[PDB]
Amino acid sequence: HGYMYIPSSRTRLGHEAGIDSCPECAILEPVSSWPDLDAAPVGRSGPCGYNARDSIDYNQPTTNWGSDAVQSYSPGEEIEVQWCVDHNGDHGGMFTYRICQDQSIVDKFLDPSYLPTNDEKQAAEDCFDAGLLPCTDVSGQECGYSADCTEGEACWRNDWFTCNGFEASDRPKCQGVDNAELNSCYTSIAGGYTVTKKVKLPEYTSNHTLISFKWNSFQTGQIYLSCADIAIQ
Ligand SMILES: *[C@@H]1O[C@H](CO)[C@@H](O)[C@H](O)[C@H]1NC(C)=O
Ligand SMILES: [Cl-]
Ligand SMILES: [Zn+2]
Ligand SMILES: [Zn+2]
Ligand SMILES: [Zn+2]
Ligand SMILES: [Zn+2]
Ligand SMILES: [Zn+2]
Ligand SMILES: [Zn+2]
Ligand SMILES: [Zn+2]
Ligand SMILES: [Zn+2]
Ligand SMILES: [Zn+2]
Ligand SMILES: [Zn+2]
Ligand SMILES: [Zn+2]
Ligand SMILES: [Zn+2]
Repeated sequence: HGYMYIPSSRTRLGHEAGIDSCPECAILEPVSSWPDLDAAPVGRSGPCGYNARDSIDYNQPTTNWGSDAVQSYSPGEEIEVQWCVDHNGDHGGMFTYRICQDQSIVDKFLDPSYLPTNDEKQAAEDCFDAGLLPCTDVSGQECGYSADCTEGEACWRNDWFTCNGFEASDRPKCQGVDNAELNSCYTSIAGGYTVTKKVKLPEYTSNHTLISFKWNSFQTGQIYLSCADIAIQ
């Protein structure tokens, strides 16, 4: 149970605008989330997520999200990205942020009068996967491997970020990465914990594009997707 928090995702704005009772509830399931991180089709969730609870498709803008960039950054700029995991839904696993560098695909997700098809959502996923923002692109950022994976397996990569293991120190799972206080960010079910990293933005410019957050659960056959509207100029 989780969603992207910084920069403010469509999921965050959705909650803050009164529309989304459970921002953390945008789940893709059932899927094989593990150990092949990119195998599972995104179906209806797409790169921005679909919230079954409130029946919100975030892949399309409304009056409350997706109208314009929430934040503007510079090409190649190193930025803070944060997601929020629920106290009762810390599934461990691995997460990544991506930018699709094909504007004609992303445009289909910036029009309030158009809902992208399942075909377009998958095309975008594929584009986003080409535009993954590796942990290791930020100099000085320590990029560990998953305690729930072994060398050679499809999950054994450190372009993606990893949560801590379950049986780990006294900093387990995704909460353990920041080891922040409860309610360091908002979730509706049991209160939230921040999970904070850095990414380096591409030398790719847009007045309006997306960062798509993807969390592949270890504990569960579930994926969590959010997107944030940004500019790189
Ligand atoms: C954004 O839009 C304005 C007006 O068209 C333009 O001057 C600016 O240079 C654009 N930057 C982009 C597309 O990155
Ligand atoms: Cl993926
Ligand atoms: Zn969950
Ligand atoms: Zn609130
Ligand atoms: Zn993918
Ligand atoms: Zn794969
Ligand atoms: Zn726009
Ligand atoms: Zn800046
Ligand atoms: Zn600039
Ligand atoms: Zn365009
Ligand atoms: Zn088609
Ligand atoms: Zn494909
Ligand atoms: Zn190191
Ligand atoms: Zn395994």
